[PDB]
Amino acid sequence: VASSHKGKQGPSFSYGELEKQLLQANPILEAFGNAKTVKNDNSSRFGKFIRINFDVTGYIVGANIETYLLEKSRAIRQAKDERTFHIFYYLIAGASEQMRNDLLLEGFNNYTFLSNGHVPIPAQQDDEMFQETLEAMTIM
Amino acid sequence: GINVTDFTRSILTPRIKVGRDVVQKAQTKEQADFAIEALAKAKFERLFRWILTRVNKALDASFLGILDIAGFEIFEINSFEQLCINYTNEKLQQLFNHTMFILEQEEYQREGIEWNFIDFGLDLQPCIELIERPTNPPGVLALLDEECWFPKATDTSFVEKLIQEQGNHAKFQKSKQLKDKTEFCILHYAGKVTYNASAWLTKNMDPLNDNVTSLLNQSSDKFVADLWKDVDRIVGLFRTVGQLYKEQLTKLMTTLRNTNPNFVRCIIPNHEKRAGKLDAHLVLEQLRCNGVLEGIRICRQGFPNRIVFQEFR
Amino acid sequence: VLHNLRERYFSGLIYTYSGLFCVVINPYKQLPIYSEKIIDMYKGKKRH
Amino acid sequence: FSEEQTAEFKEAFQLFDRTGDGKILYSQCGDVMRALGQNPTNAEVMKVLGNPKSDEMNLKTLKFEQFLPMMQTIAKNKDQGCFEDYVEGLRVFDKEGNGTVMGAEIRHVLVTLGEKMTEEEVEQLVAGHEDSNGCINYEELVRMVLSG
Amino acid sequence: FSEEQTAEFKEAFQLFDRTGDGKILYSQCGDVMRALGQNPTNAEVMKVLGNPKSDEMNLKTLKFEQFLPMMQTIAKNKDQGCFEDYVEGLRVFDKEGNGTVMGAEIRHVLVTLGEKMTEEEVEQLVAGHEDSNGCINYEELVRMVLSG
Amino acid sequence: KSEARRKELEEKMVSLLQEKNDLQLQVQAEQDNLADAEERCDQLIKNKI
Amino acid sequence: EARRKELEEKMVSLLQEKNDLQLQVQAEQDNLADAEERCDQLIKNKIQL
Repeated sequence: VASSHKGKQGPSFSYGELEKQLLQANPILEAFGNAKTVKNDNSSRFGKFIRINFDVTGYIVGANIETYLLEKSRAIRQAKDERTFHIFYYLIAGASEQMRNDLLLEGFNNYTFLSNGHVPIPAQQDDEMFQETLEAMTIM
Repeated sequence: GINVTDFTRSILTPRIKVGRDVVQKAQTKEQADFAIEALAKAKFERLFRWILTRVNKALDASFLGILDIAGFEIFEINSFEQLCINYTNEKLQQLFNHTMFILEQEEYQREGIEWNFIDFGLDLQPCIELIERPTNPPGVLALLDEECWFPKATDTSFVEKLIQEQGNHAKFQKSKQLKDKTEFCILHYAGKVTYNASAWLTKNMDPLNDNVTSLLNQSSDKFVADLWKDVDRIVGLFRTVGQLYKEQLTKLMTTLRNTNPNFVRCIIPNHEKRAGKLDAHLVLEQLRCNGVLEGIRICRQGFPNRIVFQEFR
Repeated sequence: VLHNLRERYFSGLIYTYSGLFCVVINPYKQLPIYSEKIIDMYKGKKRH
Repeated sequence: FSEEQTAEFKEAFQLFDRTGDGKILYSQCGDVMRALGQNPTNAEVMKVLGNPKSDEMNLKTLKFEQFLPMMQTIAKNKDQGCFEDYVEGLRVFDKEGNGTVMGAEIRHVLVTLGEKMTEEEVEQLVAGHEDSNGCINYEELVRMVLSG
Repeated sequence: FSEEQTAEFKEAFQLFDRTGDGKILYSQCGDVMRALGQNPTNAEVMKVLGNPKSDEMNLKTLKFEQFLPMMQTIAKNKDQGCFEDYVEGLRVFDKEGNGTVMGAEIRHVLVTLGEKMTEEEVEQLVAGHEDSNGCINYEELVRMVLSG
Repeated sequence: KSEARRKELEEKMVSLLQEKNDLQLQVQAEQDNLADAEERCDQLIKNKI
Repeated sequence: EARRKELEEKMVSLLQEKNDLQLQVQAEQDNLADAEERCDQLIKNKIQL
């Protein structure tokens, strides 16, 4: 909407450069700070303020997301039917064999601080969600 | 990439500090487990504070502030984490009330648009001043920003100091007999919430084996060395988490009273996580808790679109 | 009052103009109202 | 029109061709006309073209005794403005009432109103007639549009 | 080698001469080996030279048919040092692991360890590859000597 | 070469205006915080007495 | 080339202005250092009292 039309359906379209990164900001944060709970399986284990700074003529110049409290407490021991931060479960799954032995990956449940074994999520499969967030990094 | 020798040699023998010098002790099974645990989790926190600022590093006359609250979190075991959440959450009903009633009328009044001020008996500030306020009789956070620093002070005495300072306040409700566990209910709009207070002291404090930590400070990796360069704060025998959170809360929420509001009045159809499931009484409750009858009798009269009139002429 | 919000989420129509502020009932669903149809139609557009 | 100026129009026609046989695209009509001492609104032209959409606006053809009558059928004209009309009609970005005009907004009206200008069209008419704060003296912006 | 490139290899040897007398010394041999395409250990050279001291290293002459068996003997050469070995090679003095070292240590180690350099050999190589804190990042310095 | 610096100096100043307000907003705040602390100290001094 | 430099002088001005505000910020956090300190002092002071 506010941003500069790169020249110029469903979700398929050419977003602007930074405006692509505006979308891609959030899945990076949702790896590094988002965790299942009993209530929400993509819960946000940080709450945040967001800002979309518009210029003189009016386009998106800025996008300022600010964190207060990381609910870190879980990172060791989550209660019954809860998950820690997403990225963990991703890293073990979408590991490529080189960084599977570099970033030192044993399989699911070889970490004691991941409780309830490996709880699955509905309609999101951590496996590919790893690969996705890695792209999103390169876009930002 | 900290030092391998010295991680465990810290994690087992703190060459630490009693008084103002070097003191050795072997750690017990117990002392060794708990400290290493803190290290495990604390590294992920140090990581996020790096990360969100590398995000904004790529992302940043006007602006549009938006608020994703990790939010209105009534679980069973509601610790400190969940309180100060449901605090900004409490504030946020009171932001609607202070906005769509008051500041939305005061955006109307910053203009002098034909607006009859209408108030409905929905000021929540006493339940906030209960959680927020430092001196006079202290608030929930404040009493803990105090009881962080004292030895003969206890999560028990935290709630006891709260029964002490508050009592009679018509927005607070002491627990259902659990002194023994020490929990308190406060009258947040969308339900009385139970918080439990055990372990909150060391949550608003954060202590760790300062030894391993000072070596995490002197690490190899750019990440670990950026993440841990903040060693000064770790306590062995500093300004709290929550008061520094107030030194950010006012950066969240004063900017918000400089910013004209736009609202997203979010109801939960089911307490079961689910797609599609509404409950007829559950929504109806939140139609009263979020203040819909009254929220109608302001903006029912009121304007979605704004756009500057002199330009419009 | 009940009658107008109870049925409004359930009619798909989560965000409800009660004036400017829109009373929203979180569906936990891929609501179709986010697409470049709903951008290029909403693109700087007139709120009618 | 005199044969003289009409000969100049015959050329301003002749130049603008496609298959090589006295054929000008509908699209070009108003623009050629505009250079020929006229500013015919797209609405004015659309009347005397017969309401095409973008497809047959891009596809349909004129020829000279369709073009030259059109030129004339707008040219002898009804309302077409003067300074007094256009100082009010360009006080049209006065923000308080200021004798100077709104920078973003002069661009926006040009995107937002009737005869939607591109970004390109908007910027060109406006640029550098504002100051440091982006106030445009319309009293002059008027004469600029009205002569040139 | 092919008589194609061997023609060229000859030319560069001939362009190394001092007078015309056909005789590039046991000294300059090392630069001829380089300039054709090699980066010998000064040892690799000394090997095919036949272990001389400074005296007959300066006094003994070579001609091309004395040189070409030398250049040939190295060329299809044992092991060629990758980026990965080399970075770890410079990584040695990173007091922690950082990816970075002060341009003073780095200027010095190359003037004290292995096939020792002069200041001249070092400054041209290293300068302008420290940052605004006087750290040379080694990783790029390694890549620089590779693609050169 | 003389155009391109000019047109830019102009705009960057508006960015320094964005920061300019926010700095006074922090000035407003730090003078609040100070006063918060002074009133608390003023209290503790008089309560000491 | 001279019109440009007038606007350059003007830039440095607004930069200075950013700096009196950011200097007052740095005044007010140190003003507040002595303030915060005094309280936490008078709190320890109060505990004994």
